[PDB]
Amino acid sequence: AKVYKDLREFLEVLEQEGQLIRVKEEVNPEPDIAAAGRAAANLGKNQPAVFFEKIKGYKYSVVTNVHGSWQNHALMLGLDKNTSTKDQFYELNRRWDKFPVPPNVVKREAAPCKENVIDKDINLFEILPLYRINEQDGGFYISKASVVTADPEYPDDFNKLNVGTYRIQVKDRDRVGIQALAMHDIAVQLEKAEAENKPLPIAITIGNNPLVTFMASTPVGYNQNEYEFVGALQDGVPMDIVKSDLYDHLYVPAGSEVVLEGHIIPRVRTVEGPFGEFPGSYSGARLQCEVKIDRITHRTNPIFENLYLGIPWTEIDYLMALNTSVPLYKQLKETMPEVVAVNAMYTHGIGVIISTKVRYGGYAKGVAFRLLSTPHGMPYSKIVIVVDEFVDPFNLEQVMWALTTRVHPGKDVSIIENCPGMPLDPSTNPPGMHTKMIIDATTPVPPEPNPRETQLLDPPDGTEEWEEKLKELLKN
Amino acid sequence: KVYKDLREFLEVLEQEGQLIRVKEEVNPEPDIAAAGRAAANLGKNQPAVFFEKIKGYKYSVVTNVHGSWQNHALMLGLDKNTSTKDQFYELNRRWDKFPVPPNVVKREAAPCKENVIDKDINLFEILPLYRINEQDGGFYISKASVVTADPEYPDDFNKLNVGTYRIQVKDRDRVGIQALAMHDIAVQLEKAEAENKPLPIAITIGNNPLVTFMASTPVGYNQNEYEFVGALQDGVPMDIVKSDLYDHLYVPAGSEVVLEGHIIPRVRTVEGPFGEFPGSYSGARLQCEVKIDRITHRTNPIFENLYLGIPWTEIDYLMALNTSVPLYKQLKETMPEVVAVNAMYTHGIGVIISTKVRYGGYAKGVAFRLLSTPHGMPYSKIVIVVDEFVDPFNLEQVMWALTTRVHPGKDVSIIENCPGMPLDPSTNPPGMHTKMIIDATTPVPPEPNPRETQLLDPPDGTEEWEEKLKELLKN
Amino acid sequence: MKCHRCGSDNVRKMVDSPVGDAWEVYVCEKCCYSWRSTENPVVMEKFKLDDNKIANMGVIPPIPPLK
Amino acid sequence: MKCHRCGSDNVRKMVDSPVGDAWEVYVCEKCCYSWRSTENPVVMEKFKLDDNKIANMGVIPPIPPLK
Ligand SMILES: [Cl-]
Ligand SMILES: [Cl-]
Ligand SMILES: [Mg+2]
Ligand SMILES: [Mg+2]
Ligand code: NA
Ligand code: NA
Ligand code: NA
Ligand code: NA
Ligand code: NA
Ligand code: NA
Ligand SMILES: [Zn+2]
Ligand SMILES: [Zn+2]
Repeated sequence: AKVYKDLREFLEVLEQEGQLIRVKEEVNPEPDIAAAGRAAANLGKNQPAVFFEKIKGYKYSVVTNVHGSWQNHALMLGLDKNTSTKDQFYELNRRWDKFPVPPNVVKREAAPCKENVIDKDINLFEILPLYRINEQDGGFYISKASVVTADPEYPDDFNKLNVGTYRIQVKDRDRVGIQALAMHDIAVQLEKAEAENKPLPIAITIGNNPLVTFMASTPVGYNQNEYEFVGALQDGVPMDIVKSDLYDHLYVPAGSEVVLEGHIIPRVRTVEGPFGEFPGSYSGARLQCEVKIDRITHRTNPIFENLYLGIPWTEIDYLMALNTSVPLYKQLKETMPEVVAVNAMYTHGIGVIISTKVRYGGYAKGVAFRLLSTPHGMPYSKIVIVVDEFVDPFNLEQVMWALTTRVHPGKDVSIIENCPGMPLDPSTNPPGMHTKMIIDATTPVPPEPNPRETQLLDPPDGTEEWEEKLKELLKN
Repeated sequence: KVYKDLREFLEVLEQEGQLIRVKEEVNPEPDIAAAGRAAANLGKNQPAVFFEKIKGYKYSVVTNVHGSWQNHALMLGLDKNTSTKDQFYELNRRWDKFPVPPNVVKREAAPCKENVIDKDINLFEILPLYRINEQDGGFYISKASVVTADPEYPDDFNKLNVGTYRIQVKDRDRVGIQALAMHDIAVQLEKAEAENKPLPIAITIGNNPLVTFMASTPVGYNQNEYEFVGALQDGVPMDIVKSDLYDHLYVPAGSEVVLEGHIIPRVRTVEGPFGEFPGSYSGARLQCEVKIDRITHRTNPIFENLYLGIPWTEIDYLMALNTSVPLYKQLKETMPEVVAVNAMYTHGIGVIISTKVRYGGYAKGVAFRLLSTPHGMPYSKIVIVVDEFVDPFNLEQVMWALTTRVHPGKDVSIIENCPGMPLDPSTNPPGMHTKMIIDATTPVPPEPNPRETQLLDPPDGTEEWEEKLKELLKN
Repeated sequence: MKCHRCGSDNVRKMVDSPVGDAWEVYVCEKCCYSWRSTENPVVMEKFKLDDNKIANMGVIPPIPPLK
Repeated sequence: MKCHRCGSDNVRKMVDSPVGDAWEVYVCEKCCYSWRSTENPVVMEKFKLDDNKIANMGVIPPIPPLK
């Protein structure tokens, strides 16, 4: 499984596989890079990454829709470009169990991201072809970005160093705005720093190995380092990291195109947004943190890996399809081996379908309870459907069967008020706070009484052989 | 393409590569069922299988006639590869031709009158009866169009109703019919049983696929299904003939077999169990018995039966559109805001409705109408309502509407002690289920909404950029 | 020159196009709204701002006490 | 002369009595309140209006989008 050390190796593979097209003509950035991203995802299947070679005002280039298709998703894992969805899901399920794969620290001279340094008058526009993603966005945004922060209380604990993806609004030549949502790991570290009026060191990386971008958006535990997961997804091959210039305890990928070293200004909020998000709607403007860019390191001829998001199943929905379902499945399975599979591809896990064996009566509700007490599912998952072991949670047709034949709304549907919510969900009336709904679409198991018959029909005797005899007769 | 009998349709199915012949002799018990299950298991382009020789019987059988979208399209006279939504829109059009009076023909002109059986009656002589599922209570007649007339108004042709009911063979000349309480036949049976008088009945087998289609369609009581057949044939009236023993009773002229008899009044016997469409066995109950008084049939009759079981068997294809179309029309008559209705899943127990929201809470009103319709009041248990722009047939989009437009504090409503369907194995008080309505629509005034829920307009050049990308990919 | 989102005149140039005279970028500094000199923006009436709305805007995440 | 419901001075005469000098009718034009010169109206404190209440008053029926 070909493993990539930088974004450039992956892009080269994408082109060799016919999953990358080059826009050689110059194109002004405002309406076009956004439109190309929407059109690319609108292509439906085999959507390629589009590479812009020339932008009206800027020196360097940009790439959109890098992750925006199952083909690209498969090549990211080093698999055949046409590997199926569940084939990739099972491949992630395997490599995941190699979890602790210590990264490889390299000298500064060996890191391509340290080729150029900007410490005098700082200007993001000099190196990044900033553009507007959606019309009513509050400014130019950096959507696909891996952000590195460390715990102020335990700055030496490498496990508590967390890298994740957060949207970044450019507000000046040297200052940007980050959405430190309350339920994500970065907010835990920011609270410790702001409780002492101390700044929080931060490193914003752009244009990395697709696996790094993958783990960034993955809701793993706080005490789990995402770099160690990347080595597992590379099937044991450790990834290369280097220490930040300005901050120790801060490690960034060695093959990053751009690294922004800075700090979050403490106890300060400014007008961030609005911004078109994955629910297909604009998210209103709020008072969010500001970050001061202290230094820039970047490779010569840097590449801007940004993405378009909007009416669902843009590039971001492909990115979040499997990196949300896998950790939710593993987190459930640790306590409950009866769980078969978990589907959390829909709107970033706000809707989840879980397949499980029912150990004893009511066990389905307990699985839902575990899902609703997980780092991601507690604030995100609003609708949790639980189906039997033999129902494929990825097959909505089958889920529709389980809903119609196994759900007694008197008992199987449970609605719980005033539970943790996600503000980006435009349905939550108290924003960031939604009422949960649990649906037990499993067949009753003792000691749950069941006066009715509900066991499935065993197919007639020769059905297996008759399938072949029918296929054979048809070959005429 | 319009068909007058089952044989014309079978000929078309074979010309289109949607029918295969089992020329070898085959045992009736484990095989006809297995072939039916295997046929549907093929996934796509499932053909009908025609059995030429059965171990004990003289005549032949046909299974999985309706068991694929290809066959469903050829039924409507369309191209074999016509899409699902194309067929749905074609039905939406022909439906508006509703009253198309059928054509009554002389007895000599009806092929179903070619042979008559009046002496010692034996169904097994003419019908290759077989067992459908292992634990079934006996040999069943699944696909059958049953003709009954209202005893109170036996001359009103509108109150003559034809529908599909499962029939268990209990003797050479007696069978058991499932007269479910919510179906039209139960209305006529109650009128007859209230006077201890029998109810005349005619059981037809092997008909024009459109006749079988309308039988299973939940149209109103005062609407004759033969008149709908003429509409679905794009104005070509269908041919009917009067029954031998009973006036007021009309059967299709091109039927393979007609069983003329009567329902024995105020009597129930052990019917079932029988594997039904939810994929489970339905328990045995005390159901009506029918006495066969006379048989008319065409020479060399063909037994059009179907297999049903774990869902998406032949029956699930048959009921896919004949349930959604009348529900859409019934809703649309009162509420023009409705866009489309999806009731293909387990015979309408789950329904997804696409609609414009005229005013705040209108989605709940649409659900109320569906739950007060002939088929949705007893059948529909879970009703999801989505916006105008959501395709109710695209479960991916429906999942998006659920995740982004449903606030379970207000949008989910659960109502106890409503009319139910006993075949649904979830009903704890059997035949009685608690309804659930899900309002996955975007709030409209005067419903307060402090949040921003409007959808993003695509960036400017997306239309042209779609072409420029497709062209760049052609390198 | 005024800001298209809040109508304040406290707007200044943020940066010039790195290559040539292609375009410029302006920033509000009262509500942080930025835009390019090429794109003529028309902010929807729902997304406009005044000093009153910025006041009761809500912070994410909350600022903790100081100890 | 001021309006009895909102206190604005932008009030004018609406009509004269068709027969003789019986009475006149006045209209607010800031809140649409009309009254006859004979009846001395005293608007209850519940029903009075200011520029603030008229702003967030709520419409019947809603205005649709434009297409
Ligand atoms: Cl909002
Ligand atoms: Cl039962
Ligand atoms: Mg983390
Ligand atoms: Mg009827
Ligand atoms: Na992460
Ligand atoms: Na961590
Ligand atoms: Na259940
Ligand atoms: Na009728
Ligand atoms: Na019918
Ligand atoms: Na709603
Ligand atoms: Zn402004
Ligand atoms: Zn006034």
